[PDB]
Amino acid sequence: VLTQPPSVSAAPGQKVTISCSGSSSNIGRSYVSWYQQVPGAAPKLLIYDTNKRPSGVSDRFSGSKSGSSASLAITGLQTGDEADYYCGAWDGSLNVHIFGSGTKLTVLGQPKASPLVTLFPPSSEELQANKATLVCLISDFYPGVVKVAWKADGNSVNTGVETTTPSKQSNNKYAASSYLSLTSDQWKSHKSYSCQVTHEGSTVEKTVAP
Amino acid sequence: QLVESGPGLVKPLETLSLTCAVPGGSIRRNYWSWIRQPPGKGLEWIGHSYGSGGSTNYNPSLESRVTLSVDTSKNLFSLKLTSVTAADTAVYYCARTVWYYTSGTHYFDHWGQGVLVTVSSASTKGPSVFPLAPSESTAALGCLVKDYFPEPVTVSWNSGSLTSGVHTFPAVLQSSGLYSLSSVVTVPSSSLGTQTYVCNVNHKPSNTKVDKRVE
Ligand SMILES: [Cl-]
Ligand SMILES: [Cl-]
Ligand SMILES: [Cl-]
Repeated sequence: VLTQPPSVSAAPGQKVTISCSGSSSNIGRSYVSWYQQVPGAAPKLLIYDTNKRPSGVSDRFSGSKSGSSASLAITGLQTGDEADYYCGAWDGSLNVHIFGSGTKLTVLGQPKASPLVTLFPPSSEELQANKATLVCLISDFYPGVVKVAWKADGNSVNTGVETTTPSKQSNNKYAASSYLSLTSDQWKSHKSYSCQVTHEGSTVEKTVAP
Repeated sequence: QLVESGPGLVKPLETLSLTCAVPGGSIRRNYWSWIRQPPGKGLEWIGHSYGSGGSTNYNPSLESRVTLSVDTSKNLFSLKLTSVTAADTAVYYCARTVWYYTSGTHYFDHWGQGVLVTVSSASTKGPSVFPLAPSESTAALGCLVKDYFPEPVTVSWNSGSLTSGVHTFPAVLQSSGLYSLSSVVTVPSSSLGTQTYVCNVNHKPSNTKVDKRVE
């Protein structure tokens, strides 16, 4: 795993950095490359050999690494820079290329806006059919990145969760939704379920109970 | 210039065959990779081959399923991926790979445009429709439109008379291959016991039309 922050953002004209944290078997012994994927184009190589730029990549982009961690810096941020960025390195233990988890860079826009979260319990009608779908609706957030986690009696849920990619609303804020698909027996045998939505390092949660 | 070509659609458990054309030569003296990206997700390197090896190196997590090959005389770099499932739905890219074992430098300097491959066990199916019901100035109520295929569905409220405060969310695609979506109306709190709300759902591909009161 090469761990990147899901969301980095700043106003046009500003500078940002994007971290990429690996292990000694990859970033520690290997050169790092970076990729830019404007929506919704193919990725392009932005940085290779840790700090080098291919022709036609601006000197506003710059790469370095320290130990098991790499960093891409972008200065003079421009609306055209808004895109997903991926780091990549060869892992010499596993003998494979490992891409980072990817960072959406947002060029702000409008003010940051925390998501409004609504969690619906399953309806009586679906329960009579021996099923319970929990529905977590997430709206008006900006930058358009969130992490959704579900809890069952306070316990992390790792089964039956499906969450959409965020989509731009007409107001240029974003919306997403997450669905926890259960049987009625699972719903009835727990005391609570929650949908926890993390946006820009803060978490908004809602809880329902049978 | 690199051009991918794929079948567009493949049935679950069939074999996906892609091709990558390398006009202008240079296929023999290079490494070449396949990389993919499921919708909404990150990049995943599938593997590389050398233009003359024909040595190959695959992502171990896909190894038993993957075969890369090079046809030097047709200038074609090919991928076969056996026993596909919905997890293999992705855009598939071919890329020139610069690989120097001595310096541990492995990177992708030239990319194709990519081809979408869709793996679906889904056949046309109409949705179930359920109500979504709950100091604040507003409350939210809605309708869950569950497990349908294919897109799209439409949802209006009170036969099209209610338009303000309506938000129909994009659908989720579950591992089953079926979609669900929700539509919600945001209303003043005091309007709760004094007005009625019916979602009107239409899923034309399944001839499904349901009106559901939300209370
Ligand atoms: Cl520039
Ligand atoms: Cl679980
Ligand atoms: Cl406004």
